[PDB]
Parts: sequence; structure tokens; C-alpha cells
Amino acid sequence: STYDSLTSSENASVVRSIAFFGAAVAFLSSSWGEMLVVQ
Amino acid sequence: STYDSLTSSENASVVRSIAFFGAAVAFLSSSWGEMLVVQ
Amino acid sequence: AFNAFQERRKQFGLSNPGTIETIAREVQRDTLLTNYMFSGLRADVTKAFSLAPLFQVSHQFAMGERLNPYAFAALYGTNQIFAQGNLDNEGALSTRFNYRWGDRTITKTQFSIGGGQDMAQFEHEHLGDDFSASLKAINPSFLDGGLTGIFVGDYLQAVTPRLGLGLQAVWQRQGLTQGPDTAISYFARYKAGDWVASAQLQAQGALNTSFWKKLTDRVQAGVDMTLSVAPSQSMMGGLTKEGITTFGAKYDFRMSTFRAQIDSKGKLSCLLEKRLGAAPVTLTFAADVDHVTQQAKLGMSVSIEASDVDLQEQQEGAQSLNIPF
Amino acid sequence: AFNAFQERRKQFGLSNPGTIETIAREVQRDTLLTNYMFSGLRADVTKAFSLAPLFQVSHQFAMGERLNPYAFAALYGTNQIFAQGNLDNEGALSTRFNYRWGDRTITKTQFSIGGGQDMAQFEHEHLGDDFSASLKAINPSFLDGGLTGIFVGDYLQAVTPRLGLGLQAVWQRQGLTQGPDTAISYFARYKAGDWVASAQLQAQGALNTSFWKKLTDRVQAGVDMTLSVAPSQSMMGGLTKEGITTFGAKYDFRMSTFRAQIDSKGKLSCLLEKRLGAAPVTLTFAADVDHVTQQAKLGMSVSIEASDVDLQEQQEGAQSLNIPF
Amino acid sequence: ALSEESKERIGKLIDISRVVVHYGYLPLILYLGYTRSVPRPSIIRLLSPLS
Amino acid sequence: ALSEESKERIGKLIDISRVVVHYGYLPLILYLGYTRSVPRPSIIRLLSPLS
Amino acid sequence: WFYHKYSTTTNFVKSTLSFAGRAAWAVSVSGLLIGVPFAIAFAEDQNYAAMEQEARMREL
Amino acid sequence: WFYHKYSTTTNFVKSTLSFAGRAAWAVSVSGLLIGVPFAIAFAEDQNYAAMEQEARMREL
Amino acid sequence: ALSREELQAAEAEATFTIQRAVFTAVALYLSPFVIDAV
Amino acid sequence: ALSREELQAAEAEATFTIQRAVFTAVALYLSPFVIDAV
Ligand SMILES: CCCCCCCCCCCC(=O)OC[C@H](COP(=O)(O)OCC[N+](C)(C)C)OC(=O)CCCCCCCCCCC
Ligand SMILES: C[C@@H]1CC[C@@]2(OC1)O[C@H]1C[C@H]3[C@@H]4CC=C5C[C@@H](OCCC(CO)CO)CC[C@]5(C)[C@H]4CC[C@]3(C)[C@H]1[C@@H]2C
Ligand SMILES: C[C@@H]1CC[C@@]2(OC1)O[C@H]1C[C@H]3[C@@H]4CC=C5C[C@@H](OCCC(CO)CO)CC[C@]5(C)[C@H]4CC[C@]3(C)[C@H]1[C@@H]2C
Ligand SMILES: C[C@@H]1CC[C@@]2(OC1)O[C@H]1C[C@H]3[C@@H]4CC=C5C[C@@H](OCCC(CO)CO)CC[C@]5(C)[C@H]4CC[C@]3(C)[C@H]1[C@@H]2C
Ligand SMILES: C[C@@H]1CC[C@@]2(OC1)O[C@H]1C[C@H]3[C@@H]4CC=C5C[C@@H](OCCC(CO)CO)CC[C@]5(C)[C@H]4CC[C@]3(C)[C@H]1[C@@H]2C
Ligand SMILES: C[C@@H]1CC[C@@]2(OC1)O[C@H]1C[C@H]3[C@@H]4CC=C5C[C@@H](OCCC(CO)CO)CC[C@]5(C)[C@H]4CC[C@]3(C)[C@H]1[C@@H]2C
Ligand SMILES: C[C@@H]1CC[C@@]2(OC1)O[C@H]1C[C@H]3[C@@H]4CC=C5C[C@@H](OCCC(CO)CO)CC[C@]5(C)[C@H]4CC[C@]3(C)[C@H]1[C@@H]2C
Ligand SMILES: C[C@@H]1CC[C@@]2(OC1)O[C@H]1C[C@H]3[C@@H]4CC=C5C[C@@H](OCCC(CO)CO)CC[C@]5(C)[C@H]4CC[C@]3(C)[C@H]1[C@@H]2C
Ligand SMILES: C[C@@H]1CC[C@@]2(OC1)O[C@H]1C[C@H]3[C@@H]4CC=C5C[C@@H](OCCC(CO)CO)CC[C@]5(C)[C@H]4CC[C@]3(C)[C@H]1[C@@H]2C
Repeated sequence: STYDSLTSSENASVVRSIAFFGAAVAFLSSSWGEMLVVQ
Repeated sequence: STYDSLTSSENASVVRSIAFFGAAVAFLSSSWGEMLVVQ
Repeated sequence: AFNAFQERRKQFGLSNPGTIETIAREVQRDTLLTNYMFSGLRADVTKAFSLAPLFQVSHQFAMGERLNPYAFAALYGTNQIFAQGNLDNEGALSTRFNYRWGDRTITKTQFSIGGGQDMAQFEHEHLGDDFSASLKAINPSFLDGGLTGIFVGDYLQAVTPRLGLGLQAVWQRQGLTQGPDTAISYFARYKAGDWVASAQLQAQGALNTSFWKKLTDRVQAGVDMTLSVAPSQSMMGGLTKEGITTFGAKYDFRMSTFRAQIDSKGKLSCLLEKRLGAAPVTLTFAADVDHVTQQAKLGMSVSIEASDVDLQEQQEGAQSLNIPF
Repeated sequence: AFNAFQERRKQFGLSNPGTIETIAREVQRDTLLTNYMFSGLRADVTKAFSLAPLFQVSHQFAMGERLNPYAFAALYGTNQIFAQGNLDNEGALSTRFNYRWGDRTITKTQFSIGGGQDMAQFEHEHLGDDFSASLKAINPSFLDGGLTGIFVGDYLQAVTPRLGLGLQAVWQRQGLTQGPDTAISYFARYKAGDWVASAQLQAQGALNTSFWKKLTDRVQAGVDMTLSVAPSQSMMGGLTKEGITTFGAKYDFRMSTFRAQIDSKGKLSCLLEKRLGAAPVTLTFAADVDHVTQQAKLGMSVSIEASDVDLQEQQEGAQSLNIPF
Repeated sequence: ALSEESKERIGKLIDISRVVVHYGYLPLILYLGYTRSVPRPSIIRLLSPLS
Repeated sequence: ALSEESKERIGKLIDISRVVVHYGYLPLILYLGYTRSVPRPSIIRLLSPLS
Repeated sequence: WFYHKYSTTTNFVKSTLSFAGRAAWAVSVSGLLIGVPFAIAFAEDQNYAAMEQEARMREL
Repeated sequence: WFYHKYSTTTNFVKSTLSFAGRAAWAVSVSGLLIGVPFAIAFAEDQNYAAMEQEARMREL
Repeated sequence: ALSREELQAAEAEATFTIQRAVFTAVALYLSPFVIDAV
Repeated sequence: ALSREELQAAEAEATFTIQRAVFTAVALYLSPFVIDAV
């Protein structure tokens, strides 16, 4: 179905960029985000 | 006389380079060379 | 009856959301490196002659791929006036002149003369108690027999103490030979106790999103994402699509500031600012590595700041000197 | 009867003058930046596993205009043997292997394989009590029915405890299709208590002169000058002439080393090595500015050196381990 | 309304004004700073930072 | 003296030798270092500096 | 078809091994780009923090 | 020939003033290239020398 | 170039969008009141 | 390419210069003795 079109050449950058943003938001907004803090 | 030829375009780099070396040797070997020393 | 509205407004906890231009300052101005990165050597010698009025002079030297080899800059500012000017090597003058009408409203102005393209840019900014409005005009002109130039109207409203909505309307015409061009961009901003998120639906369909979280007093991190679409790059209809997202963090130390950032295109960047003890010098090391091509851009800077000001002599006035930057 | 000669030589105060290749080491190796300058980022991670035998491994990363992006290197050395080898990113192997025959004579060797051009180079160096001799062969071959390749014979003699004279004869033929090519270069070197001067009248008529003076235990300065001539570049006979002279100084501090240099072509260079406290890291900052074109080249390097050696356990052996570098 | 006669005069006025600030702007800034800075610096320091 | 029969054989012998060192040289260095270094490092450290 | 099978595997290992080479290089430099400047800056911050705390102890 | 005299001076002042501009720029950066790294290095050397000298006094 | 009638049409839309912008801008300015009414 | 006779001439000089080099090399090796004799 659509999962073939999801990885098309044109949608490559957009879908990759969205996923990276999605991970970063969760990473910062979760207890894992504390890993960046050093003291 | 020859002093005109001394500054010819082709002899420019050579004569300029000799003078700079001549000054540097005197500068380092002279009492002025101590200027570089900081303590 | 305008008094009735105000007495109703005060019942809420609303507060100024800032300007549309600053709707993503935390991510795109404080943490990410996009604005501070550079290449080649650079040096900024500055001297401050006073603080009330604020008077300041500074020379900037640069080299390498940073081809612009010199720029003299002077800055004069006071409670009502702020005037500044850069004069680069080729004689091009870049200026700035903001005049304050009152506590909240100022009338910025920015000219660029000489060089590639002359430009003028006026804008009247009003930082209301619970909203920000700003009408801007770029290279305005009526001499062509009618209104001409780019006009921008910003607006940002606080709807609930956390959330702020606003839009930026545009209007432009490059000569009376053609019809005008108009666009609208919608903006939103949400600020919780420790994190701030904002979005921007721009004219071309491009969407920009950002997220900033303050992990601790010394550590911040934020991520921004840009999506865009262009018309039929395939030459056979359709629309091409692209996007990029960057993640970065800023660390504040006692005598240093460190920022790191990585794009979605494999480009990793780093910037370190160190202040040398009691002296006013502040080195700046900026490195940028692209992992796809394995090429690297490198830059170092040294900023000096002499001064002839007895700080406590004038700092008492500077603390309250509301220069209209 | 050769013993009679020795009993006469010992009467004088002569001593080894070094080698032709090192006749200007003080100026062109210790003080001037020519061999240490670089561009773009760089890093060298090294680890030492022992000192007797000396065993060592190191990786080198580089970027920017320093395009060579990686090079693994291993080093093994002992009283009799020293073997080393680099393996760059494209697989090209650069090696070295020196075997000591005795207290004074070592047969070096150096191969380059893969990459641009395959090359082999042998040389049998003898460091006598009052002279240095060396016969070198580059890409030697007899398979063309006759001797072929490049052969170099060095020789440097002490005539009086301060002055050293010597010459470097060459002989080469690139295939039996043509006659051989030969040349001779004359060398001189004078050393006083505090300064050293050396000249090199090379084959092509080019002349190289140098001067090194040790101002104090921590400060040195030297100047070298090069003159050269090429055949009738005007296309109407005659000879074209050119030359360049550089002046540089090196400052040794407790935890740093600083070198500066200026050419005769208006090119100013600088190199700062700083070692970070007790840790083994050492930062190297190299900048280069050409005032004629106002362009600048910048480079930063970080060298790390871990180790699994109890220094006092093996240092006593290292101080006496005469590795034939 | 606009007319050709007015257009040429106003057009050059902007050009005259454009060149006036292009040269005389920074000199105006330095004049303001030197005249009314809290201490009036000796004129030598003005354009010689980090002497 | 040289002959066509001898030249071809010696020519490839060098070529065989050239490839032998091109690959096996560094492994020979690491072998010597790992085998007879004063302390024998744990093989993990050998090619993982600054672990 | 012995050669055809041989070529495929050699191409596979050449690809992944080359990929492993680039991945390892990228990680190592990216560690140095952030590792070296950060450790230098961070080391100073700890040094000042200990010193000021030590100063308080002397005052107390 | 009023214009010819005027042109020569304008070309002269432009040439020398431009030359004065380049010379001033070259001196300023050349001072920064050597001045900044050297002063940073030299400052530390003095700091260590005073510290070790101070250490000797305390040991005495 | 463009025809006279089309120029009027283009300007007709351009004012409309700006007219649309202000209408929305006023809506936001009045928005907090309705939120309080919830 | 070069003619046979010229090749011999080129090699004749090449050996001479190398022969010249060694003769000079021995001269330097013997030079310290004459300096002492002054
Ligand atoms: C591929 C992997 C590559 C990795 C590369 C890593 C590189 C890391 C570099 C970190 C640099 C850093 O911050 O150092 C900065 C260091 C000093 O800092 P420090 O030693 O802490 O100071 C002292 C710390 N005390 C107090 C603990 C002792 O100044 C330098 O070096 C010199 C900087 C010279 C700047 C010259 C500017 C010239 C301007 C000219 C205008 C025309
Ligand atoms: C989870 C962590 C955060 C995110 C992240 O790390 C892990 O995830 C990694 C995935 C990486 C991408 C993977 C694939 C490629 C394709 C390559 O080739 C394009 C075709 C042509 C060139 O156009 C060459 O054939 C270009 C590079 C790119 C886009 C990578 C970029 C960096 C990325 C985004 C990295 C990013 C830092
Ligand atoms: C006493 C101190 C030591 C010596 C020294 O400082 C003072 O004296 C300075 C004189 C400088 C040169 C003057 C004239 C030029 C011509 C210019 O233009 C050529 C034509 C074209 C390029 O070919 C461009 O138009 C090229 C540069 C050059 C050669 C200067 C080089 C630097 C020099 C050698 C300086 C050197 C460091
Ligand atoms: C902190 C970060 C964690 C994530 C990350 O490190 C640091 O992990 C690395 C893995 C890397 C990829 C590995 C393999 C290749 C193959 C080849 O693809 C282009 C074809 C080439 C010709 O063959 C063009 O020259 C080279 C590039 C690519 C895609 C790398 C891209 C950068 C990547 C994504 C790096 C990424 C930034
Ligand atoms: C996998 C990808 C490759 C790039 C990367 O991840 C993604 O690889 C990670 C390695 C990290 C460093 C590891 C060790 C240290 C030492 C520490 O020294 C204080 C020690 C102690 C003193 O009391 C207090 O911790 C300071 C921090 C530093 C330099 C790390 C910095 C971030 C780095 C460079 C990370 C970088 C983003
Ligand atoms: C993944 C990779 C693993 C290797 C690596 O990360 C990346 O691991 C990190 C450890 C770092 C060092 C830790 C400590 C300090 C001490 C400080 O000393 C001045 C302060 C002074 C006050 O008293 C005390 O020294 C100077 C900096 C230095 C030497 C660091 C340099 C960079 C290093 C070597 C990094 C290295 C690149
Ligand atoms: C420590 C050092 C002491 C000496 C030194 O500073 C620092 O003193 C500076 C004076 C400089 C020159 C002044 C004027 C010009 C005119 C113009 O000549 C090329 C024509 C141009 C087109 O007009 C090409 O673009 C530009 C270059 C040149 C010759 C300068 C060269 C560098 C010089 C020699 C500098 C030199 C290094
Ligand atoms: C004319 C050409 C232009 C370039 C140049 O000449 C040639 O201009 C010179 C200016 C010099 C600096 C002047 C002042 C200082 C301050 C001092 O700070 C410790 C002060 C005190 C602490 O107790 C002990 O003195 C350190 C040295 C430094 C930076 C000089 C460095 C060399 C410089 C850069 C010279 C450089 C070669
Ligand atoms: C011709 C030009 C005129 C201007 C100029 O020369 C050339 O004049 C020089 C003065 C220099 C500074 C003097 C002192 C120090 C103190 C030291 O502090 C860490 C040590 C710490 C130990 O306790 C105490 O601070 C860091 C370096 C710094 C700030 C110098 C930076 C470069 C400067 C600004 C130079 C500048 C370029």
C-alpha cells in the first residue's frame, strides 16, 4: 500500500526530518533528557 | 648607469631578498637582537 | 467605553508574548549556532567611552573565506535615541536609528547604502501590554505614480497566559507594471514552566517548528525543524518536498559558553567562547564538520574591549537607561 | 699504517659536523614553520605500550583542505631495529626500516607503495668521528640491461673545530634510452658559541643561506635566504631570477612553544603549541596571513597520548636504548 | 497627483539625501559621542582603541 | 648480463614482493610489538587507543 | 558460476567494511569535535567551583 | 586645464590614502596574529614562574 | 505586462487578503474575552 | 633518443664528474692535516 510511496525519493528528506524532530522532542521532554546535564 | 638596471623587474625579487637577509643578520648579531628577549 | 475593555482585560493574567520575529528566539537565537558560525580569522577591537549616554566605537577585522576585510562601527545610544553605523571596507554603509515615542512604542529604521543594493527599511513597533504589533515598510515609494515597495504587518496576541497566537500579513508590488503580491503567515507559541514550543506556517507552505527546554540554570537544549515545498521541479507537474531539522544545546560555565549542534544532513557544528581571566579578551573557537563530504570549516576569533568608564560612576544610570535597541 | 693517521687526527679537536641533510637543521627544522604549518582540523591519538623495545600505535584524523582523512601508524623500535609504517585512507602504505650495523653506521630504508607512485629508497649512513658520509639510491634498478635510477652520495667534513665543508654528488639515468645526468652541490657550515651559519651552492645555480642565533636558553631566531635561476623564461635567451628570505623566532615556555615567521613576500605565519596541565593533550594553533592578497589560512590540532608504561620501570632502559631513528 | 516636473525634483532630492547620510552619518555619530559623553575623551583616543 | 627469460621472472618476483609488504608489513609490526613488548597488552587495547 | 558467487561476497564485504570504516571515522571525529572543546571548558568550570568552595572553607 | 590639475590631486590622495589604509590594516592584524597568541602564552609562563617562586618562599 | 482589467482583479484580491488579515487580527484581540466565557 | 657515440660522450663526462667528486672528497678528508701544517 502507501508504505511503498513513503520512502520515495522526494519524500526521503521530509520523512527523515520529521522522525529526527520527533525523537528529539521526546528525548528532551523525558527523563532521558537529564543525561545532558553534567555537574 | 648600472643603478638603473639594479631595480629591473627581473632583479626585483633577488635584490629585495638579499637586503632583507642582510638586515636580519645584522639585527640578530647586533646588540639590538636582545630586543626579542622578554623575561 | 475603551475603559471598560481594560478593566476586563486586567482580570486575566495575560502578558506580552514578544514579537513575531522573536517567536523562536530561544531555539534559533540563544542555543543554535546558525547565527554565530563563521570561517577564517576575525577580530573585534572595541572601546567604550561612556554608558549614559552609551557611546562606543569598534573596529572589525576579518580574513579567509570571510572576505570582508574591515568594518568600522560606531554606536551612540540614550533613553530616547539609538544610532549606529557600520562602514565596511568597500565603503558600503549599514546604519540603524531607533527613536522612542514612549514607554512601549519605538520607530526603528535601517538603511544600507553603497555596495550591491541600496535599501531603506522603516518599522513602527508597539509592545502592548498583552500583544505586539509592528508595521514595516521596505524601500517604500510613491514616485512611480502609486504605492510601491514591500509592506509587512506583524501581530501577536496572548490568548491565555501560556499560549500566544498571531499572524504576519504581507503586501508588495515591484512597480505599477504588475499586480500586487500578498501573503499571510500564521504563528503560534506555547510556553510552559520549563519548555517553549512554537510553529510558523509561512506563505510558501513551508512549516517551521521549534522546541526549547531548560534542563538546568546552566544547560539548555532545543530542536527546530523546517519543511518546504516548491512548484514542479520535475518539469512534469507535482511539487518537490524537502526539510531539515537541527538539534543543539548550550552550556553556560563560569568563564565560558559552549554550544553544539547537529543537522539532519549530517552536518555537525561546535562553538566555544572562553573569557581570559580578568582581562576583557574573549576567544571564540568555531568548528563545522560535514560528515557526508568529510569537509571541515574552521574559524577563530578574538574580541577585545578596552574602556575609559568608571563602571560605578555611570552604571547607576545605565541600569535604568532604557536604550531603544 | 692507517693507525698513524688516526694518532694524528686525535691531536686536533675536530668533531662530527652532522649530515648534509641536517646542515641547516637549526634554522629550517627547529625555528622556521615551513615543516609544521597546516590547514583545517587535525587530531593524533597515540598509545605507547612500552619503551624497551619501543612499541607505539597512533591514528591521525584530518579534514578541511588537509584532505587526507585518515592514517593509521605503528612504530616498533629497539637498539638494533626501527620499523615504522603509515597506512593512509586510500590504502597507500608509507614505511620506514633502519637497521644498525654498529655504533655509528645504520642502513636506513623507506618505501612508498600504492597511491600515486611506488617508490623505494635505500641509504647507508656513516657518522664518523670527524665526518659524515651517506650513499643513497632511489628506485634502483638493473633490469633495463644497465644501472638505472637515482644515486646520491653525501659527504661532510670538519676542517677546523668550527667550520665544516662538504659536497653532495648525484648521478641518475631514467632508462638506457638517454645519457646519464650528473650534478654536484657544495655545502659549508660554521658554528660559533652562540650562532650557526650555513650555505648550500646547489646544482641549478640556486644558493641557500641560513643564520641561527640563540639569544637565550628559551629564545631562538634565524633567517634563511634562497636564490634561484631558471633558463631563459623570457623565450628570448637570458636567465630569469628569483629569491625569497624568511625570518623567524621560537620561544620556549614552561608549558608552551611559540614560533613566528615572516617571508619576503609579505606572508606572516604563526604557530602556538600549548600543553594542557598534567594531562598529555597538546593543542596546536597555526595561522597564516598573506598580506599581498589579505587571505588567511587557519588550522587547529589536538594531540593525545595515552600510555600503559610505568615510566620508571622502563625509563632507565629508554635513556640508554639507542633506537636508530 | 504626480507630475513629471515634480518627479524629477523629488527624485534628485532623495539622491542628494542618500549621499548626505552615506558620508556624513558616522561623523554625526562621533560628534554626538565626543560632545556629550560623560567624560569628554582626548580627541586622540577617539579613533585609536586599545592604545 | 641479462636475458628475456630471466627479466620476466625477476620482474614478477619484485611485484610479488611489492604486494607482500604492502599488506603484511604493518601486521608484522603489530606482531612484533604485541609479542615482545615489556608488558604484553591485552589484545583488546592493541588497536583501541584511549579506550 | 564460482566466480560470480565469489565477486558478490567480495563486493558485499568491501561495501560493509568500507561502510564500517566511514562510520567509525565519523564517530571518532565527532567525539573529538565536541569532546575536546567541552572537556577543556568543563575542566575549568570544575576548577573554579572547587576553588571558590575552597575559599569559603578558608573564610569559615 | 583646471580639471587636469584637480584630477591629479584626487588620484594622488586616493592612491596614498588607500595605501595608508592597507598599511594600517596590515600592521593591525599582524599585531593581532603575533600579539594575541604570544600574550596568552607569555602570560601563563609568568604565572607559573611566580607560582613556583612563591612555592619556594613557602618551603623556606 | 498585464491587462487593465486583470490588474484591478489582482488588486481586488490583494486588498481582500489584507482586509481578511485585519478581520482576523481583530478576532484575536477579542479572543481572550470568549475564552473567559469558556 | 640519442646517438650511440653521444651516449658514450655523456657517460664519459658523468663518470668524470663522479670521479671529480671523489677526488675532492679525499681532498677534504686530507685537508685538516695541511691546515695544522699551516
Ligand atoms: C577532527 C578532530 C579535530 C579536533 C580539534 C579540537 C580543537 C580544540 C581547540 C580548543 C581551543 C581552545 O579553547 O583553546 C584556547 C586556547 C587557550 O585555552 P586554555 O588552554 O583553556 O587557556 C588557559 C587555561 N588555563 C587558565 C587553565 C591555563 O588558546 C589558544 O589555543 C590560542 C588562541 C589564539 C587565537 C588567535 C586569534 C587571532 C586573531 C587574528 C585576527 C586577524
Ligand atoms: C538518532 C541520532 C540522531 C539522528 C542521526 O544520528 C543518530 O541519525 C543519523 C542518520 C543520518 C542520515 C542517514 C543517511 C543519509 C543518506 C546520505 O546519502 C544521501 C545520498 C547522497 C548524498 O545526497 C550520497 O549517496 C546523506 C546523509 C544522510 C542523510 C545521513 C545524515 C545524518 C543523519 C540524519 C544522522 C543523524 C545525526
Ligand atoms: C624592515 C622590515 C623587514 C622587511 C619588510 O618589513 C619591514 O619590508 C617590507 C617590504 C615588503 C614588500 C614591499 C613591496 C611589495 C610589492 C608588492 O606587489 C608586487 C606586485 C604584485 C604582486 O607581485 C601586487 O601588485 C608585493 C609585496 C611586496 C614584495 C612586499 C612584501 C613584504 C615586504 C618585503 C616587507 C617585509 C616584511
Ligand atoms: C554523532 C553522530 C552520530 C551519527 C553519525 O556520526 C556522528 O553516524 C555516522 C554514520 C555516517 C554514514 C556512514 C556511511 C556513509 C556511506 C557513504 O555515503 C555517501 C556515499 C559516498 C561515496 O561512497 C559519498 O562520498 C558516506 C557517508 C555515509 C552515508 C555516512 C554519513 C554520515 C553518518 C550518517 C554519520 C552520522 C553523523
Ligand atoms: C556516539 C556519538 C559520537 C559523538 C558523541 O556522542 C554521539 O560521543 C560522546 C562522547 C562524549 C565525551 C565522553 C567523555 C567525556 C569526558 C568528560 O570529562 C569529565 C569526566 C568527569 C570528571 O569528573 C565528569 O563526567 C567530559 C565530557 C566528554 C568530553 C564527553 C563529551 C560528549 C561526547 C563527545 C559525546 C558525543 C556527542
Ligand atoms: C570519545 C573520545 C574519548 C577520548 C576523549 O574524548 C573523546 O576523552 C576526553 C578526555 C579529555 C581530557 C580530560 C581532562 C582534561 C584536563 C584539562 O586540564 C586543564 C584543567 C586543569 C585544572 O587543574 C586540570 O588539568 C584539559 C583538558 C583535558 C586534558 C581533556 C582533553 C580532551 C580529552 C583527552 C578527551 C578525549 C578526546
Ligand atoms: C610585520 C609587518 C611589517 C611590514 C608590513 O606589515 C606587517 O607592512 C605592511 C605594508 C604593506 C603594503 C602596503 C601597501 C600595499 C599596496 C598594495 O599593493 C598591491 C596592489 C593591490 C591592488 O592595489 C593588489 O591587491 C596592497 C599590498 C601592499 C604592497 C602591502 C603589502 C603588505 C605590506 C608590505 C605589509 C608588511 C607585511
Ligand atoms: C610593526 C609590526 C607589527 C606587528 C608587531 O611588530 C611588527 O607589533 C609588535 C607589538 C607587539 C606586542 C606589544 C605588546 C605586548 C604586550 C605584552 O604583554 C605583557 C606585558 C607585561 C606583563 O608583565 C610584560 O611585558 C606581551 C607582548 C605583546 C603582545 C607584544 C607582542 C609582539 C608584538 C605583537 C609585535 C609584532 C611583531
Ligand atoms: C598592536 C596590538 C595592540 C593590542 C594588543 O597587542 C597588539 O595588546 C596586547 C595586550 C594583550 C593582553 C594582555 C594580557 C592578557 C592577560 C592574559 O590573562 C590570562 C593570564 C592570567 C594569569 O593569572 C591573568 O589574566 C590573557 C591574554 C591577555 C588578555 C592579552 C590578550 C592579547 C592582548 C589584548 C594584545 C592585543 C592584541
